[PDB]
Amino acid sequence: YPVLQKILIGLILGAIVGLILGHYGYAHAVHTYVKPFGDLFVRLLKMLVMPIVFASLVVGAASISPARLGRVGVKIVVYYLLTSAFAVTLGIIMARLFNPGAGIHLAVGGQQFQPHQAPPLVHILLDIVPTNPFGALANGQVLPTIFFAIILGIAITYLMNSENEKVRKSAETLLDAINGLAEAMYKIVNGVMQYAPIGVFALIAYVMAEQGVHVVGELAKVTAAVYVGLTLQILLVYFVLLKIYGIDPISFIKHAKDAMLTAFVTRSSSGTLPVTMRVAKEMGISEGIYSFTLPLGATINMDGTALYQGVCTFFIANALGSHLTVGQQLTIVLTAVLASIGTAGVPGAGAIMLAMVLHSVGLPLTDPNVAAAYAMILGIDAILDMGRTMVNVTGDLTGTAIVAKTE
Amino acid sequence: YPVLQKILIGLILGAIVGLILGHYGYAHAVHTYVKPFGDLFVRLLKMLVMPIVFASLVVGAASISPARLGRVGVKIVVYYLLTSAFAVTLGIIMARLFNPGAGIHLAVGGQQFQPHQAPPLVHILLDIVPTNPFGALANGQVLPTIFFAIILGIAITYLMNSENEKVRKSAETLLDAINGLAEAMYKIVNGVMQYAPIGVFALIAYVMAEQGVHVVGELAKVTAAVYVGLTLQILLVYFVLLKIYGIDPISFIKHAKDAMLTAFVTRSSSGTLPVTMRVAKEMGISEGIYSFTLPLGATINMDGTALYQGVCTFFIANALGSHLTVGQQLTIVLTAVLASIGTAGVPGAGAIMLAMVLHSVGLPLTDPNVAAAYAMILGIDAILDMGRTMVNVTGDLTGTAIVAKTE
Amino acid sequence: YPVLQKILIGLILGAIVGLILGHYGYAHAVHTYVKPFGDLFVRLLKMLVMPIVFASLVVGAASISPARLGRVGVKIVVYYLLTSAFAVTLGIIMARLFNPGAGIHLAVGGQQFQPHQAPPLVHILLDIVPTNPFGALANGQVLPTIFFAIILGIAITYLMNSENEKVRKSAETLLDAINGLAEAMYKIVNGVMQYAPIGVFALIAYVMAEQGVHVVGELAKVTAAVYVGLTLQILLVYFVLLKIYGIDPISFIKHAKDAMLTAFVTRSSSGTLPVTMRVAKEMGISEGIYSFTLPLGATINMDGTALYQGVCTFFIANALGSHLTVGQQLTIVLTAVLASIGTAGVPGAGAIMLAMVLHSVGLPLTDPNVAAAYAMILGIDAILDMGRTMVNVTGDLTGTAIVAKTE
Ligand SMILES: N[C@H](C(=O)O)[C@H](OCc1ccccc1)C(=O)O
Ligand SMILES: N[C@H](C(=O)O)[C@H](OCc1ccccc1)C(=O)O
Ligand SMILES: N[C@H](C(=O)O)[C@H](OCc1ccccc1)C(=O)O
Repeated sequence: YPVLQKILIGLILGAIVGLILGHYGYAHAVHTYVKPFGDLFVRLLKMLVMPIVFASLVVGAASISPARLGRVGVKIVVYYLLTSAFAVTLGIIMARLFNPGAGIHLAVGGQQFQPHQAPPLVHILLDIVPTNPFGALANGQVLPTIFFAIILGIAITYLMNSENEKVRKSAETLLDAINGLAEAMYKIVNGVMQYAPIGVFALIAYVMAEQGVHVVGELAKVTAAVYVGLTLQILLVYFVLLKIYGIDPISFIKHAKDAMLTAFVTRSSSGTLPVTMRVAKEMGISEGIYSFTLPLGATINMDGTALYQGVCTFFIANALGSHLTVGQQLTIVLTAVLASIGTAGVPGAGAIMLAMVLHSVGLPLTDPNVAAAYAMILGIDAILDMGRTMVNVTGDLTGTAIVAKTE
Repeated sequence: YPVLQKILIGLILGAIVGLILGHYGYAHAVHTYVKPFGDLFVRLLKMLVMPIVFASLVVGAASISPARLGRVGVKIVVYYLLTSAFAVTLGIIMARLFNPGAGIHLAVGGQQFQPHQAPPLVHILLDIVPTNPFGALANGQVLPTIFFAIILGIAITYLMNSENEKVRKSAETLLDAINGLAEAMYKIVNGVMQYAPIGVFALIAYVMAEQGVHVVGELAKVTAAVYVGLTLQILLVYFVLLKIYGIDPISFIKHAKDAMLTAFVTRSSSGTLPVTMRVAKEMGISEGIYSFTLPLGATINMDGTALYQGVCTFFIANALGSHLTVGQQLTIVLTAVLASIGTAGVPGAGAIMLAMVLHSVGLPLTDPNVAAAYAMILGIDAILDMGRTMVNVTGDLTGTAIVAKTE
Repeated sequence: YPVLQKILIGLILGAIVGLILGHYGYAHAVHTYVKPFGDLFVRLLKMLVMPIVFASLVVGAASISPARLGRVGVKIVVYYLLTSAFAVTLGIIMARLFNPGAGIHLAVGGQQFQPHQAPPLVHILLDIVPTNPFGALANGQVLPTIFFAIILGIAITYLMNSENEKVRKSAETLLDAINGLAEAMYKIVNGVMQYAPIGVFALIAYVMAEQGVHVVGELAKVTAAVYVGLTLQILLVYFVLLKIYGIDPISFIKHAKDAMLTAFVTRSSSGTLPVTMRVAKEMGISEGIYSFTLPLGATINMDGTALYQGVCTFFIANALGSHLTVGQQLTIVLTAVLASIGTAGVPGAGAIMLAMVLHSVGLPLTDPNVAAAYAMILGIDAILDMGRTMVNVTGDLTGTAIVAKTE
């Protein structure tokens, strides 16, 4: 079987056969038939995310405790914050280049219930230190898991340096077992990726059926302004920073191919952690960097979302007719990067970041005009999700590759 | 101590001392006193179910991946479906041989709230793939655990055949650790089984006290119609299929003794998984079969239940006086087997399988007449439960032994 | 760094800097600035409790199954019950010595909703057997964890004495891995303790700011009675039971220093289990004993709390001016120890014990006279909490040290 080129065969063939069933009216025929097979690929990928993160990090933290992780962390965080600053500013620039929401229309009535406010920042940061590390594992919670795997990984290094060889014996057993699990999930990530072409096919067969035949109108200018923005993010920020650190862009892209396409159809950043990690091991990076930077990046580094929040804020302010302060769009840029940090763990964050970025400008989702305009964006949001998720994993790999060269 | 005949001693003694306290009115004195000792034995048994299943299946998947597990799995499923088909039809045949519900009385008022409808089949089948496999373990969920153990066990076998002997070194360590846990619970099961005769005593001391002195009247005909059906299930379908597959029935029965009797007093098919599994290993069956077919069978193969649903539907339709379609009791048979698959994981399925098999014939529990008659069955439901749970586990062992001979 | 004296340098400075901020109004400034650092420390400790308890007890159940554990447990329980009986009677004796509640004022009408009643005893005991051992781990549940670790450890020992060396091979592998984790958590308890000085400083900085400057008046007589009582507990019961058992009290206090001081600033018996456990290991005691008698003591042996319940009953009855039965304060003492067994696992028990000790005397929290007095105590409750939690862990160490010398 061709494989990995079979995904692309299923991608193009699906996107057309869904789009054809979309304009013909069979959107909810696809939902009750084709979709479950596309979900199956997502479920199987998600299955691996917890073991592969915990395992490959305890193993990963056999690596110079402070000088690595500490400086790796500091660099990857400084990378993440600056790329997200670019992402939003390019989204603003693209929404001034285009004009999404030219028509001051939009009928008013039937709208948002306003997402719950982000928890106090102190109670977000204090929460990266888990209280029951079995608990964190037992339900999602990547951030407390990252903390625990590093603190266990550093301890088990300090254990294998013990002058007692019952201590250095038992510590070696545990680490190997945990490494067993690590390697096991990477073997299943090859299995789950064999089903990908059936899953990929069935995923865009639904997105193009339910939201594709709705991409026309003023919303076409949104989808274009976002996607051109996302393309320019890839070329202007990723390729340039990749070149300026001496790692070949196309050799990077050839390796990233698997992780990119699963992120594009899964529309889950943390969901495609197993594929983005395997693609980083397959890329030659050590587990001391990638086992840490990738899951952290699937939680803080949202470049595609930060760009989408650029153009979405403008859209709504254009749908109402707000002047957007001839000078103070630097507030939309500031609280878009501050959103990612102050939302960190808190689940369903994509809706609550945009909520506080829209409130930052002065367009709360509570005023029925702002909300009716946001409602029209949500008619084509799965289309925009694909492109923005795909950039959310690119930044992860790109930052991981830069930290790999520096450290 | 005599032991394993100590169970039979406590059973006969307990059932008499329960039944004697039953007709003397001290049913709630047994609830508040004898009962907890019966609960302890169930608690301790349940305790081992999660580790023993997960452990002995990762270990269990050290066995030719496709040709075994696949064909094992296909056979056992084809077995399960056809045994469930016989069971319901034998229940129909036993309900036409007897006449449960001769009196068209039953006073109306005070009945069911109608159980929750079974989740859409695609969100039951997709649910067999877990998302957080640690979470699967964290709270019950035998089905997604089975899927993960097997997917881990296939991964850990492919890992051991690697040309790198750091990867095989770490694979072996993990497998053996997991196998430590496997053997651990099996050694515990021997202990918990030493408490069995006290637990056994205290359980039928309750069931006969609370529902025993209630088994008189038209309900005696039901209990006789179900139990003669359960006896004939073992004799006509198990002892025939066992013999026709070249394994001695009595040699099988002698080995099944422990598993049979705890299932009869626990009334939990998954609850007596460690005893049915220990009895399978002690039977000499390999972990490549029994470690997969037994926890699957405590979730799909409910022959005793499917048989009970035959006579229960007939009881309600005779209480009302419905004709039961002179020909179309095939619809009762059909939806009984399709209840087992379409319920799978979903908790409290015993009521929801019967809710839809009754709805299939045309007797909804929403109708105050149907539900008034169904309320009378529940007054002797734990009497019926013992017999049906005991046949639920037999077929799991019977199927396991048939697959062992075949594969 | 000086260390373990840098804790003391922070405690004194923090107690004065909180107290100074308190009588100057800036209590709620300290809550929103200093307090988080104090929390970080407590979160970090609580993080270890669940692995450290489970691990160092499967490993700790490498030791003569019955003769040890059985007799160990039966000693430590009889120990626990007698020390808790002393504590409450030293509470009554210190409350008759002082007179907390001279003034029969207290204005009425702003009071307690009455804490949920303690679950029936049989469902407390039956609940010490967990039903899903992974469950118990995944969420708190120190008692059922204890029961699983001990039943695992007994089984893994019997497993290691098998004439087959595939079973003995795997059991040894499992045990080392579990011990890998055991060791690892201790290595971490050294790191988490390096943060203690800052954590300690920020913790009394709070309690002295929010409840310090409220310690004046008739509540001063309370605080004094309790603390004098708790001091007289340590001198008269621990140092006397230590001496009489042949373990130098001051050498014991040199060793207990770390666990004593964190229990005082954390106010969490079970939260400082890691510091109490490493200080038992570093004391030279065996995992056979300490690994079982320490968590079981952070769940039954609240000496300092049962002392408080003595003087609190008196204060409330003094506030109302009840005679406290010229004789029947024995019923306070009796139900005070029963409270500890009869509350076991059941969370929030602290209040739910005081509830029933007060109801025992005959002053339910529901009488808005009793309740208006009880809410006055709660004003200086964190101040009393420190002193009593530190006496709650001392008894756990003291018992373990007595049982070590005996067994
Ligand atoms: N679907 C996107 C992704 O997974 O990258 C993402 O939605 C999910 C999400 C993931 C992480 C944090 C917040 C929200 C987004 O659109 O921002
Ligand atoms: N007690 C029986 C068993 O566990 O086999 C069974 O109850 C539980 C159950 C198990 C599986 C599916 C439905 C219901 C029944 O009463 O039919
Ligand atoms: N601080 C005490 C302790 O942890 O020992 C304790 O407070 C916490 C607690 C512990 C156990 C049950 C309920 C509440 C008490 O005052 O009884």
